[PDB]
Amino acid sequence: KQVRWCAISDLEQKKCNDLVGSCNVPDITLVCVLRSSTEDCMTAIKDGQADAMFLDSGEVYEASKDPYNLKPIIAEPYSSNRDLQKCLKERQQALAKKMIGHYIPQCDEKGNYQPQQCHGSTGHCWCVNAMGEKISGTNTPPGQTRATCERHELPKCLKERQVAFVPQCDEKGNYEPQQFHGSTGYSWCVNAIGEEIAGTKTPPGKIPATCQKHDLVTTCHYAVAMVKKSSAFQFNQLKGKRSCHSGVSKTDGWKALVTVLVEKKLLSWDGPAKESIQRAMSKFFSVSCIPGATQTNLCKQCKGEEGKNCKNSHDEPYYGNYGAFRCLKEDMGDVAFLRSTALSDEHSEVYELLCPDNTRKPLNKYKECNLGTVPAGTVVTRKISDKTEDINNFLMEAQKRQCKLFSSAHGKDLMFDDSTLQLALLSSEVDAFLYLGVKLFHAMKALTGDAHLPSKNKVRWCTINKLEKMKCDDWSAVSGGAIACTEASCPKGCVKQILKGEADAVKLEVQYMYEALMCGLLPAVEEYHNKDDFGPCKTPGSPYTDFGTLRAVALVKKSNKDINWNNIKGKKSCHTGVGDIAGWVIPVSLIRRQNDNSDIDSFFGESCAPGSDTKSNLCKLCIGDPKNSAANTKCSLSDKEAYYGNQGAFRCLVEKGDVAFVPHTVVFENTDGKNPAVWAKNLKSEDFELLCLDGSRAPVSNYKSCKLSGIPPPAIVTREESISDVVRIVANQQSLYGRKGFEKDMFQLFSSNKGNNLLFNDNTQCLITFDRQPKDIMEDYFGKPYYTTVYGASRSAMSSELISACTIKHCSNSLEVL
Ligand SMILES: NC1=N[C@@]23[C@@H](N1)[C@H](COC(=O)NCCCCCCNC(=O)c1ccc(C(=O)O)c(-c4c5ccc(=O)cc-5oc5cc(O)ccc45)c1)N=C(N)N2CCC3(O)O
Repeated sequence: KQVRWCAISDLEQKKCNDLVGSCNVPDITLVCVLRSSTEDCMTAIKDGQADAMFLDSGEVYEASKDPYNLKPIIAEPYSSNRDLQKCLKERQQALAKKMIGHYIPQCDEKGNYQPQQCHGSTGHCWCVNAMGEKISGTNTPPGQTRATCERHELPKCLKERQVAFVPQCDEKGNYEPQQFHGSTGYSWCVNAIGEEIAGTKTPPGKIPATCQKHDLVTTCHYAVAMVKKSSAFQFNQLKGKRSCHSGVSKTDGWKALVTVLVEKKLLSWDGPAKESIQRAMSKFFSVSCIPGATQTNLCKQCKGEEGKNCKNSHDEPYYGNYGAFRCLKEDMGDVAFLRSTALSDEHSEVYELLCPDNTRKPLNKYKECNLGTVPAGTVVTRKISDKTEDINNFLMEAQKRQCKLFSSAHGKDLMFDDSTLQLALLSSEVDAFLYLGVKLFHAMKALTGDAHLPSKNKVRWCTINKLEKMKCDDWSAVSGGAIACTEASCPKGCVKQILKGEADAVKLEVQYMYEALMCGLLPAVEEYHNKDDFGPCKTPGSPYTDFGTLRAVALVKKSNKDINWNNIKGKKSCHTGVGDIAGWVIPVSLIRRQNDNSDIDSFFGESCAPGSDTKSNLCKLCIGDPKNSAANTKCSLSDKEAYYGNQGAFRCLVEKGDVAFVPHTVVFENTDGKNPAVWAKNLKSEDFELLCLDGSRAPVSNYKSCKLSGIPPPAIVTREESISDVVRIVANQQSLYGRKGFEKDMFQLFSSNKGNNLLFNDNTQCLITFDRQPKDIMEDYFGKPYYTTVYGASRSAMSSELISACTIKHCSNSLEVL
């Protein structure tokens, strides 16, 4: 009902009051809370005095910690080579605007961009590629011969696959990060456009380099140092010069400059714990104006009146990018540190750029003459996110109603960056770490002084609940300084903690490994489940035969001799539940491979898969809880469904089903003599068979050959630099706390009075070290069957916020490179 925006200056207050007066959003009233600086506004948000503000990207990290605890919620989206169905989305966005006579993009029936795009209000037309980028020069006004538009959509990867080393592309035609040459055994990493990254080519038999994912994005901004052409100094002569800065906490005014200076060995500085950055900067420059600074000389060149001087606020006339430009223009500094948004061609006669290679270049060369790329600022609120919905609704309705959000007659860059075109809602999972990305988050953490000093003799294990926390505390009290404990809420949280340097290693099931392998984490050890061969556990190096890995199989009855793999369409099937690997991952992936229609909702007849749509075919004949008529527990992803789990799917097969997609074990767990006493009392394993991929049948004991696929073992993973430091300690803690260890009467690693299946699965025999083979990490872990079946041997099969945070953003002037 109400949204309070915090303004840091008088001009922002005027713009916010103008928006309150002019922008009319139904059921939401805007309120303008005035503060004197950016930090005061962050504090007012922390105290519940305000609701949301806009922060520079560099200010995000310090915003996620005491005494602020804020999180980014609303950010400007960028265009990339990963945007699928961009035309339909942009047309829907344009049609949602309460305005007449604007450009609504035109798509075809399939949903792609029509090669010719016209602006109906003006009559102008132009040509456009697959991503909607205007072909240069094709803009024609009405009454003039139109430019004939061609069809430019064939990506570079598929075009290089033709006329042919054969590159590997994904399902969308993008370059896979890892390229493997078939003629000569070589592996390397490539750019988002296919350019080979240096230092990644590896001969055969050698472990390939881990390739990182790349996304090609456009409309990037940079941190630049502007100077006047009348001056003559270069970059390595900034010592003792007068400097103008946009702000002490902004990337384009401080952080990028600090990074470049410390890498070029120009700034005499010890460390964040030994000396503050501001002291080294005060000793570096002579007199400067750096808004928000705490050293007097770094505030001498500012023009703010008494009580307004050197504040992170437009009350200081030298604050911001345009403030730093005015600082340079009025001859109070020799170099301004700002963002490429403040550049213009009207300044290309008096001003130029100061590049870190000790040369000067004109402004238009800012892509080759900068201090680094600057990510877009974001609208942040309290981490508890008690107002995110109202703020989002207000901003979205203000954008749809064409309110003056990103411009003002009172000034520039007020409330938001003027360069902003559109604000979108971020996923609730996005914190400062997910917003900045792994590398940039670690850079901010090291710059602020929170960089963890790694210890090569202590492993920080990450837990997912209080029971695992208790077991880990036992292990830490009994380990003698070798094991410490961190707490998280889920395995993905532990992966995030490891990527942030807050933890060291954690155990993950297979369904969590993909993202973990996408972010550069390597499997340190793996659980061994062979309960009949202790050989590999008693002495390392013993060649293991079976790792105890489960094998997904399609179990049928000997009675029905008409169910083969090539006629499972329309048959009644049973699943353990939506999400399970052997129950609803291997079979659905296989079916989606062979049947190009790709519709499991209509593939089977009346299948029973707990967790699907209660009205769909995947939820029929599921008897949910026999003696509970006061509730409707059909298709429940819990034990309230009698056909849930391995035993539940086996009962579904026994009672009403034809085939069950289950691990190979349940057949022996509910037949023979080892069986329950309800529906499997006189059942035998010799009355069932397994369906093989070639369309034949096999006995149940033939699961090592007649199987759908194999499941990789749960992997205990860590970072690369910690690999050699983890495994050792594991061994050191296994021979003491394993199943046949020296101190197994003090703590058993694979059992606990605190709970079942804590830290590791309680049926684990031991932890075998990962033998790194010279092939792809994804392949080496999953197995080429599993890889090619589930993820199609592609790094683009899944997309999440964590994967985006582990992706390099390759800037480019356009996506026209195809
Ligand atoms: N670094 C590393 N990696 C392994 C390994 N150590 C351990 C697991 O080792 C064990 O536990 N012992 C069992 C194997 C010991 C060797 C016995 C001879 N077997 C193979 O050499 C073999 C290995 C992997 C695969 C695979 O599936 O890719 C296949 C295999 C095929 C290869 C090409 C092809 O067209 C078809 C294939 O078809 C299959 C069909 C099947 O039906 C069943 C298996 C295959 C064959 N843990 C991991 N997480 N790893 C990750 C990947 C990995 O497996 O290499």
